[PDB]
Amino acid sequence: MIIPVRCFTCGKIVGNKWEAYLGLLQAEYTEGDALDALGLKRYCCRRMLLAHVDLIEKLLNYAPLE
Amino acid sequence: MIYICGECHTENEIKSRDPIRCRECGYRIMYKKRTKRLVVFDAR
Amino acid sequence: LRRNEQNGAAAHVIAEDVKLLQFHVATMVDNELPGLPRAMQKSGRPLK
Amino acid sequence: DEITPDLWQEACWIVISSYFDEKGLVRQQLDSFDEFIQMSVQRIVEDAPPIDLQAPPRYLLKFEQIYLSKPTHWERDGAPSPMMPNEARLRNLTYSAPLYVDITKTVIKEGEEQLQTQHQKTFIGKIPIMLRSTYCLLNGLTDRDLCELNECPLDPGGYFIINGSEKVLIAQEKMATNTVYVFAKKDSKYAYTGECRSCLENSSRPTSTIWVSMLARGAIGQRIVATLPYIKQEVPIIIVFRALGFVSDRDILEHIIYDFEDPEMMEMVKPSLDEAFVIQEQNVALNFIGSRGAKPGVTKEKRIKYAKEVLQKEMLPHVGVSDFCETKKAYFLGYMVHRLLLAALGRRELDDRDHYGNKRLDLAGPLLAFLFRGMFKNLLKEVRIYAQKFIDRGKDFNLELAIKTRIISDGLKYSLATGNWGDQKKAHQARAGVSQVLNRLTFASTLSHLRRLNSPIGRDGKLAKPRQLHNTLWGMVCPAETPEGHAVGLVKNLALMAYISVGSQPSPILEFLEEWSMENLEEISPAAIADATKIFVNGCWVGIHKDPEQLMNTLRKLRRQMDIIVSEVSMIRDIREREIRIYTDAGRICRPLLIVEKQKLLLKKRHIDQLKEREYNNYSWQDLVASGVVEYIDTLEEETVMLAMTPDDLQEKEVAYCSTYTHCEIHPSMILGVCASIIPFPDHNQSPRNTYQSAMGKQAMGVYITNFHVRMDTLAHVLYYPQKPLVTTRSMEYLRFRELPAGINSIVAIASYTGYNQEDSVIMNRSAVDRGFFRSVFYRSYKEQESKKGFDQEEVFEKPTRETCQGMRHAIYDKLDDDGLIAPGVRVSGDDVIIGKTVTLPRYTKRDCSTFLRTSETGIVDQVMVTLNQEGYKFCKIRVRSVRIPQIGDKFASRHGQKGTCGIQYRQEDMPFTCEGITPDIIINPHAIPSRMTIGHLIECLQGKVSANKGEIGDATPFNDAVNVQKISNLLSDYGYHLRGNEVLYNGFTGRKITSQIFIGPTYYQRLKHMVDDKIHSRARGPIQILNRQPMEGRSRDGGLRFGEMERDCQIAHGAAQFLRERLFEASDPYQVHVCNLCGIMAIANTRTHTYECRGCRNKTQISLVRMPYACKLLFQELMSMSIAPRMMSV
RNA sequence: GAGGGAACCCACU
Ligand SMILES: [Zn+2]
Ligand SMILES: [Zn+2]
Ligand SMILES: [Zn+2]
Repeated sequence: MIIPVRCFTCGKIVGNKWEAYLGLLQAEYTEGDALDALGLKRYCCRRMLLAHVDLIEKLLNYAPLE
Repeated sequence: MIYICGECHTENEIKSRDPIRCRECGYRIMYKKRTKRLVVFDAR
Repeated sequence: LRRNEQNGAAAHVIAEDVKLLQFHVATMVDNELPGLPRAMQKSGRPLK
Repeated sequence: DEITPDLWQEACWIVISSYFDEKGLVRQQLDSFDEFIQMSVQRIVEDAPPIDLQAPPRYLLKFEQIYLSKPTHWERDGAPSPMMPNEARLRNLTYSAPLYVDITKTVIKEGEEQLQTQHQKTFIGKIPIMLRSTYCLLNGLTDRDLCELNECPLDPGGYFIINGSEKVLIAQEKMATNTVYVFAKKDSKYAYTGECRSCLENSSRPTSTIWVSMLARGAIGQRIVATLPYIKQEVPIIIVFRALGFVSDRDILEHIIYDFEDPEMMEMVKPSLDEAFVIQEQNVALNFIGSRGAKPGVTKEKRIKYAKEVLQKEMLPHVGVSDFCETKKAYFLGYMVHRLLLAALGRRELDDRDHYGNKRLDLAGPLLAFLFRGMFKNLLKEVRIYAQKFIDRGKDFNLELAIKTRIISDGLKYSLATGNWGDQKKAHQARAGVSQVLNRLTFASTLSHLRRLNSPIGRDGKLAKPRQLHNTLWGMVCPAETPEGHAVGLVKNLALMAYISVGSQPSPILEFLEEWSMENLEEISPAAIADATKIFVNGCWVGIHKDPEQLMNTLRKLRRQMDIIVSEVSMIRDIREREIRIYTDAGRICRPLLIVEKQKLLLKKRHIDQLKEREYNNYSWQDLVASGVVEYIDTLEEETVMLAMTPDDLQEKEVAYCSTYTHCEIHPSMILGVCASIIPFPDHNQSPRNTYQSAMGKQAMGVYITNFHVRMDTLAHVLYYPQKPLVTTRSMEYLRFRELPAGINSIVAIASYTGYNQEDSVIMNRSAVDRGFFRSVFYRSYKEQESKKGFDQEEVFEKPTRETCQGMRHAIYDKLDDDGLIAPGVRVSGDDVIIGKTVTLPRYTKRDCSTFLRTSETGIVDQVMVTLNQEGYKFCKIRVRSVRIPQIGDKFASRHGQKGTCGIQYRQEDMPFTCEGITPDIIINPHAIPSRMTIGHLIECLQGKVSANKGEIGDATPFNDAVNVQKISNLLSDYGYHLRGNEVLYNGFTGRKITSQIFIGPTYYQRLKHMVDDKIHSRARGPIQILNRQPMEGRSRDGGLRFGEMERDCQIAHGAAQFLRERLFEASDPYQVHVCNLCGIMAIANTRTHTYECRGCRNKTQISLVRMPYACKLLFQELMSMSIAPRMMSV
């Protein structure tokens, strides 16, 4: 829904990388090159950003009750 | 007490046996306030 | 049927009351017997 | 230019993307409901006869034109409002639209002209509206408008809101109407039987079934008889032909046998002619028919009228019901007898019940039309009674007071709410489960439930044939998605590109056939039938054609360019049997196929290029249908087509195995349904494992819908961090699994580690779980309302007081606010009050009827909503949120049928690790693989390792030669890993290398709904049932477990008699009775005064105390109620 | 320190 703070397997910080990863993908990087530029070497950290579904953006399209 | 209207986002005072209607927009679905009691979450 | 035999009544109405009493007693004992309508609650469900 | 094989995969998924951009996935529900609303309601109102009423004054009531509004709500004030679907869900309203009608009342007096009253737009009830249909308020809205209305744009619609509950109409299979099916009844008096469930088209009426059967050999010869509707006995077929108006044997045999040079048909029709020789006139045959009717009239002319009514109105309504349409009926009955003789000769194969072109699918349209037909008949009946009453004693009646709108409104509401498809007073004799509560645990479960088919054959049936996966289910029904248990094979699911036909009028096709050289049946001699082709339109034999090949070419050309024949019309040429059958009716399941002409696709690169810019060119799937490139083929037509599996079957050399391909599959992986399309590499798995994954993908927790914060569902499940799979299928791009995923890509090592993953168990990483791996939220909603059940009784939401309320449950009430409702954000436990409701007792003026939280379900109040119900009382709904951290005993499944509970959780320092420090998130046992042969699990793990290293989403479309295990192995070896996915793992406890090398990599896992905390249950002592005084049912009522009969047998075989007595007597229901020592009947015992008296014996001293189960006392008293004397003798 | 039954549907082993 939102990017996890830690990689589930190892605990590397990936919560500060989702917007940087989206900006790299917008800058015509491939997904592998964007993951390599962010220092995600292990494939456990790469599945964090590769397989993330950012559902919070679509949740923010609803008017808040509070 | 204070209920938020579902549509118009405004807070309204409702007494007991008063029909639940928003005095601004007449919307019948209203929600309670978040409590003021002190709730502790472990960050786990 | 106590009323219909304590005062005078016809033979056919007495026989019909006997038939209804027999049906009610039988459906008290057995409500799944074939050949007769099932005793049903007013909601439409049959009785147990 | 032709599409090259290197571009073919991209082109075919382009055209599939175009199909799912136009149609979507719930098109069959929406199309059937739109046809029902636009066409079927008005047709039902028309076909209802006008009401003629005489005492005298004559009143003619005629219902003319319906009007349907948009779904509006009327509160107790009475001001209409546009009622939104979330308002209907939250306030427990029925999302229904008012249905008005135009009525004309004409008055016919004696010595007076006709008087017209135009009651325009008369309200006659409320039609429940399918969501996102034409008459829904969400129709035509953009995604931004849906989000502003707190609706999910990914929500498909296709369901109703009845009392706030989402109800889906499961499609119902039935035998096809108006078609002759010849079977061989086994162990019966009939050798063969022809059957035609005849139903008149363009109308909603019950189907009349006629059985043209032949008697068995075991009888001088075997004879043909006819079982007619509303006729008690079987009638010989020659008598039926004579009563139709053909007395000579020559005319009857001309109607039956089309080639008189065929002697064996003559030999088999000889016994029927010999049997029915004694009747030689039409009136004598009608007398013979009427002698065997439902009630045989004493007057012969009454029997003639009854027989004529049966033969015209009730015998084969589809070929003709009007007067003087008996020659078409005679030709059709002769065709039935001819088909029976063909089956008898072995010259034609027997029909197959399980053949799925002989089946139709009643969707929401036909089912709601059947309901509305019955209820409009009921409404006209009640209007007739009311107006009859006020013309009998009175003179005039008000029409607005005559109509009871409760009939239509509450009948539709009841049948959609309960699923019992019929009337409220006849629920036992009506089909149940037609309407079901829509599954909202996953988006995949919602889609699967919205595309669900049902065979209405009883699940207690132990015959295998309806449950078998028939050959004719290819591309129509998913071969993997079926339930397990009693409903296997009977409950089916749609394939992704399967579309159920909605129905069309036969009139354009009939007119075109009339002036395209087809000669009618009325204008031909029978001698022309032998060499010509019979033409059936919706099962009605309408004529014959002399040149059937150019006729079928012309008809296909018309359908391919979307001329006179519409796309969903099925046209079948039985070439060997010389028949052309045209079907326009609803319920035919079809699928689009690419058209092949002379071993070449009609789909060229220009179509693919136009479809690449779908939102620029305005080129769509419908333009591709209109181009004559694709066409919809149903199951009956598919039995005459020649399918190329791929275009590689077309571009084949000297022996192509076929040079006459007529169609090509768009993609074979489209034979799967919604739930089977998320399986990666399904053709590398055993088929029962694909079935098990199709079952468990509906139990997987993800994000079931986007607007889940607005909704208060009774059960809701939201994963924290759902991930799209690293290894996907292309069919998953249209199930919206990329936008609402259910699961997490997990580093899975398949290894035996500490023995805690044995027998379908997994070891989870506790450190991963601490970081949010598979953490979920459980939402539970509690509804309560004040209700005025009588003038004195008044339930009210109040904060109760101990010295004022009667019979509290000894709980705390301080967490309630002074409105009687708990506040959001407050922690709650199993013994806590969340809604404080008191009911006035007619010093304790009121007693406690507060709503309690379900036991052991600790959590936090997420939301509290207060509103008004339909009848204007205060209505509260409280959503309580509880965070479910993964636990030992929680169920987890991969996408390959590899279910299993968590056996243990190890921390990161205890789990085995690779040389890079990667520990598995989940360890599964190797022994889960070999007997299962879920090789697609291993290939998904390998492909996911490649995908996570490469930075791409792996493609696991089933039938794909571009993806191979060797290619994935070489790609993995290109990234510094062993090519087979093995890694050198080190023991977490000791640091030593594991001697074997462990298969490890990313695999998509799903957290299933079955947590252990929703299942753990213990009882020491507690609530008992009122009647038998035994413990209750289920953990929700603090009930006991059943020590059943099989357990009793096991403890008999153990020899443990005292344990058997403990379980079956004094851990369930101890009881003490007092019985007479003389008669054995239960005595009357006053234990306080020590008065042990037995009536019926005058016995006050020979009484004994007997310890028995309370159920045995209840049994003995029930037997005494049945005038049986169970006498317990202590000697 | 514990006040409904029934029917149907889904699911689990
Ligand atoms: Zn990592
Ligand atoms: Zn408001
Ligand atoms: Zn006695």
